[PDB]
Amino acid sequence: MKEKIRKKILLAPEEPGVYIFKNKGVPIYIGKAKRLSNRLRSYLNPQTEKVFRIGEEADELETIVVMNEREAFILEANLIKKYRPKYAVR
Ligand SMILES: [Mn+2]
Ligand SMILES: [Mn+2]
Ligand SMILES: [Mn+2]
Repeated sequence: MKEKIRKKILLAPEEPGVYIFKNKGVPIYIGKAKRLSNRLRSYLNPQTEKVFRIGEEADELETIVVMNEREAFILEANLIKKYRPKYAVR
């Protein structure tokens, strides 16, 4: 995983949000979190091959802090529909 992505993961706040792993400007995975910190840190110790892939293929990680879990739910759904990320279940 790119050092800058590890750094961003370790700096992520204990706040609700949506996260987007990207490669060459294209989202490859979009997820939500009740706490960005907790969820993103799970990528550092990959529990599945897909999680390993997402973290190795990405060249960028974007995070969006949201108002609350309801916003996270709908923002995530909308972004997945918009971008159809390669690692999103279809
Ligand atoms: Mn999700
Ligand atoms: Mn960007
Ligand atoms: Mn709420």
